[PDB]
Amino acid sequence: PIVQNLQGQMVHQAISPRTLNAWVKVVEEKAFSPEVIPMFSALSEGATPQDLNTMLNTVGGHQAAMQMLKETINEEAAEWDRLHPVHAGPIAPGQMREPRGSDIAGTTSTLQEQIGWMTHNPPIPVGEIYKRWIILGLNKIVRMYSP
Amino acid sequence: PIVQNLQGQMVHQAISPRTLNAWVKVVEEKAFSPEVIPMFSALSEGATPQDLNTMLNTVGGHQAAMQMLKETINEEAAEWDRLHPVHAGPIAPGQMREPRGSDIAGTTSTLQEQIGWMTHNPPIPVGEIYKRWIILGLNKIVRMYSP
Amino acid sequence: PIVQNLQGQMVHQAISPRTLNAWVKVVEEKAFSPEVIPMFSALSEGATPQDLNTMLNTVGGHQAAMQMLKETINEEAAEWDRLHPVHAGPIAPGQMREPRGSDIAGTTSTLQEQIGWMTHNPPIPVGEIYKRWIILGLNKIVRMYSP
Amino acid sequence: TSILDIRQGPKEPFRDYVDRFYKTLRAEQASQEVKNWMTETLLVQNANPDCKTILKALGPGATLEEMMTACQGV
Amino acid sequence: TSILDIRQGPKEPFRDYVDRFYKTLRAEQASQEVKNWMTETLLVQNANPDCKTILKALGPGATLEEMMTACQGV
Amino acid sequence: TSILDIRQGPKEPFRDYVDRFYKTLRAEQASQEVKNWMTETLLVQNANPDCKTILKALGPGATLEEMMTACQGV
Repeated sequence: PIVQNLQGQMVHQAISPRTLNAWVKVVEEKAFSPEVIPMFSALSEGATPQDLNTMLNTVGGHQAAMQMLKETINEEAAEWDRLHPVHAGPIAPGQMREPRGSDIAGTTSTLQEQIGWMTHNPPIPVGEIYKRWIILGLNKIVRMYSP
Repeated sequence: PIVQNLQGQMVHQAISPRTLNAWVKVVEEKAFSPEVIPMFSALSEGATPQDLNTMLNTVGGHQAAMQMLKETINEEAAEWDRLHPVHAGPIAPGQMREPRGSDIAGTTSTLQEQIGWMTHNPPIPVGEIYKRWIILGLNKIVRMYSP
Repeated sequence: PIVQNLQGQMVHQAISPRTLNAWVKVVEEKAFSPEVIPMFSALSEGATPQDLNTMLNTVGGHQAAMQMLKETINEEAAEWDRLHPVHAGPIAPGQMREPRGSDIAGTTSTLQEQIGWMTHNPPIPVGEIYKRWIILGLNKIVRMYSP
Repeated sequence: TSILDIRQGPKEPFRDYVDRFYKTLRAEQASQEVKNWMTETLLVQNANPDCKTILKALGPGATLEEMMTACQGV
Repeated sequence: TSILDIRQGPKEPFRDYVDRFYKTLRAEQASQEVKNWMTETLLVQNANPDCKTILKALGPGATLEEMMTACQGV
Repeated sequence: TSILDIRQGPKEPFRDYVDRFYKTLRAEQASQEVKNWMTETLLVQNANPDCKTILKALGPGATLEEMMTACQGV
């Protein structure tokens, strides 16, 4: 995640193993139950896309759901690209590039790039955009997996 | 929560997973028992409204009680709005807006707004107002759930 | 509790959940056994009255004993008020007020007030006065609950 | 399971049923106004005859602690 | 369960009853003066005849360690 | 249980009895001098005849390892 250091700057720090394991354990115990979404939300505080793929990729089991989510993440990403067209002409030397759906999904962007966008002024909340897609896709799952 | 940093300022820091889990475990084990209220009170030390909705939303089970509480929180909030009318004329550029019942419930306010009110001079104790509503609603529950 | 910070001042910090739970677990396991008193004493190091009511209020079970203790705490408090009369004339602007039995019991005092008395120069050990009442009342219990 | 499929047993305490209701209501995502409509309507409708009878005597304006204490012996 | 429904068994130790009393008293939220009234009154009143007899001999002014040691053999 | 009620069984090892004694002595709060008096006195007095006999042969001045090894076969 990207956290504020004592000095008063935003720097990246790694997520903790008993945080990781707590994510694992939630999924083990409460599967598709709604409490998973606030839980997720708390444990995703200050998290990167990269950390969010890590959390999704580290799941075991419920592979039908994991595929449905993936496909929702790509749909929501396809929709990001649709709604926000690429911008006019070449990229400025003085500036950094606008993200695509796949940069938001973490796929085409690097960590330093993910830190550029979030730490820069104005900052862009690429975590929160992926977060809604995850929560939206979580609703899809919850609604389906209701019996 | 909003905690004091080493430098000597009040800054927000996230609540811990084994704190979260301790909240979960209390509810699992002691359900509606009175010891839940001091317990709550300790674990709510320095907590935001936002963190208090997180704690309430992360409950599983006892949904009749959870609904009774919600409805108590809204009643107590409706009562906040009644007792404290909105103030005269437009909001000053030099000042920040007075809260409503829904800002106290965390609903209409943002975190930075919740930090503005609490950290500012004079500070306003929107946690402690929600806390009484929670404790009051906890009495309602305890009294009902006595057999 | 009120602890010394790195900077070299005495500041309040909250007590830890696995400290709380360790207090709970002691009581669960060893009930009225004498080892409870040194144990208490260690876990009450640097503790406030407020934290001491928190610890007493968070007990479950042994309610006859909990009532006997309460009543001992009030007796010892009544005795504090008896032995130490209120002082001559109005309270000085330059000074802070002397405690009563109920301020020692934490009841009539606020936290900032409890920090004023302990951190100020000379400091007054209102924790240690309540601590003796707790230990004294612990002797009463231990002696009774011997079979 | 759908919200319409939530019903109270002939021997099931109302309480256990109300818990089931706000759990399933917890998985409905509809506007609050619709969910208010569901609350006053569907809950009583799928309640058992013995309690249903009881709840009809509370009249309208009733709140959950009073409903929950009203159908306790049933 | 209501505080009036708290009573001592014919074979139940007082001690186990006094624990039940301050647990239920712990779920009453009334003014302290009323709760003092409940203490001196209801506790003895719902105490069993054998201990009740014992407690009448302690007279008034009695405290919990002395009541608790007084009804121990009963 | 009172300290006077602590006694050694007819088949109970002394050792198990001495443990019981300093546990109950651990719940006595009396002056050290009185507790010394209790140590030399009550321990032997409520000890069983077979070990009691043994302990009389150790004489006075004896310490706990020597008492504890003295009544081991008993």
